[PDB]
Amino acid sequence: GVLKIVKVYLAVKRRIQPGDKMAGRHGNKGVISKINPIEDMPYDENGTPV
Amino acid sequence: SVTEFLKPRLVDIEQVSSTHAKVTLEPLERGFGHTLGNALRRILLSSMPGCAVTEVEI
Repeated sequence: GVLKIVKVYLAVKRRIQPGDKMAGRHGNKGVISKINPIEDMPYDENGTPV
Repeated sequence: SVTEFLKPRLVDIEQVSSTHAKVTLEPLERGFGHTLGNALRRILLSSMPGCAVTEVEI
């Protein structure tokens, strides 16, 4: 019933958005919900944010 | 735009009491609100010039 086929592949690049599921190896799973201006993050006396 | 930032067209004067008026600003560039709020907050409690009452001889 069919005598020619075409296959097409499509590539998608995905960043991180609120609601994505994240996990640490020690069973510590959680969903992320925020993206902050880097200024807001707590930072050390050496000026490095987390 | 490369060196221009949005500025607020501010309207709120709500003096629920004359001693405190509720004010509001909008719009501000992303994140400036914390910067401005913290700066003015620190100014208002610490920096204001004023007269104070401190003495009792009795």
